[PDB]
Amino acid sequence: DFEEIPEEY
Amino acid sequence: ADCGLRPLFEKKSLEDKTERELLESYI
Amino acid sequence: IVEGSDAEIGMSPWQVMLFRKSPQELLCGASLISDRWVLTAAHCLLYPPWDKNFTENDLLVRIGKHSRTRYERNIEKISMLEKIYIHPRYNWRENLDRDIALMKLKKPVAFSDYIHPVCLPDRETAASLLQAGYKGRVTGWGNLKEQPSVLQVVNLPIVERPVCKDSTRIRITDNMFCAGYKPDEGKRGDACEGDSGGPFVMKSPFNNRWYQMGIVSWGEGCDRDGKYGFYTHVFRLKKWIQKVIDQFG
Ligand SMILES: N[C@H](CC1CCCCC1)C(=O)N1CCC[C@H]1C(=O)NCc1cccc(Cl)c1
Ligand code: NA
Ligand code: NA
Repeated sequence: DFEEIPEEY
Repeated sequence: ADCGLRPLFEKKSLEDKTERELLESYI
Repeated sequence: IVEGSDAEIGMSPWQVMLFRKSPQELLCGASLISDRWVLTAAHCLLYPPWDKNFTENDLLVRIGKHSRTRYERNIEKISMLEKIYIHPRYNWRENLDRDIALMKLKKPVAFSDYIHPVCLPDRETAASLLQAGYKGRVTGWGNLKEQPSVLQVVNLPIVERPVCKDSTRIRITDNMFCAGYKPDEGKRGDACEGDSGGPFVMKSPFNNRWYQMGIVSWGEGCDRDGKYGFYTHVFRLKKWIQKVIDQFG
C-alpha cells in the first residue's frame, strides 16, 4: 500500500 | 541548541490548534 | 492513534517513521533527537515472542513525513542506519521494562521546516511536567482503532500511578508512566498498533520548548474504557541515553 521509494535508499 | 522549537510554529510565534489544551492542564 | 486528529503541517517535525525494506511497510514510530540520532521503543526492533529481531540493514528511517503511504518528494528525507543500540536491561520477557532503543544514522539529516529535533528533559523539567492530570501529545501513523492517510495527533492526560497499577495485571515499573482519559472523563483517545516507538511530548511553559517525556510502549487493546496506554519514562533512562551518545557519538 506504500508508494515505492527511490531505488537509492 | 534549538531543540523543540518548531520552524512553522514557535520560530514564527504561531500556535498550533490544540497546544493550549496542554498549557491549560499545567496547573 | 485512536480518536485523534490529522496533524497540522510541521506540527511534529521530530516525528520519524521506521520503515521496513522488504516488504515495504510501516514498522514503528520514532523521534529525532539530533541530526544523527533517533529514539524509539526497543520492542520495535527486538521482540522474540513475535519473532522480531531487526538489524540495521532491514530498515530505513523516514523523516519529515506527513502522509503515511506517499513518497513525499522534496519534503521527507530517507536515512540508513549505521547502528542500533538497545537498552541492556530491556525486559521483553515480562513487562517491556526499559522499552527504549537509539538508532545512529549513517549521515546527518538536514533540518528544514518539516525536520527538526525534539528536546530531552532534564531532571527539573521532568519533575515539573510529569504530574497526574498534566497533558502530553502522542503522534503516529498507527491503527485508527483496535489506517490513516496522514499523521495523527492526540492529547492525553498523565494518570496517577495507583490508577495505572490498578488498571492492569502487568507489573508496572518506575520506568513507565500511563496516560489517557478515565471513563468518567468524557474525552477518549489512545495510541495503537503501529504507533509504538513514537513520542509523547509536552510543551514546557517555562521555556516554551517541546520535550519528549515518553515513548509509546504498550497497551492492552486500544482506547478501551478503564485501560491506559503505557509509555517509557525517558528521563529515568537518560543516563543510558547519555552514555550511548557520549561514547558512540
Ligand atoms: N498488548 C501488548 C501488552 C504487552 C504488555 C507488556 C508485556 C508484553 C505484552 C502490547 O501492548 N504490546 C506487545 C508488543 C508491543 C506492544 C504494543 O502493541 N504496543 C503498541 C501500543 C498499543 C496501544 C497503546 C500503546 Cl501506549 C502502545
Ligand atoms: Na519563562
Ligand atoms: Na482507556
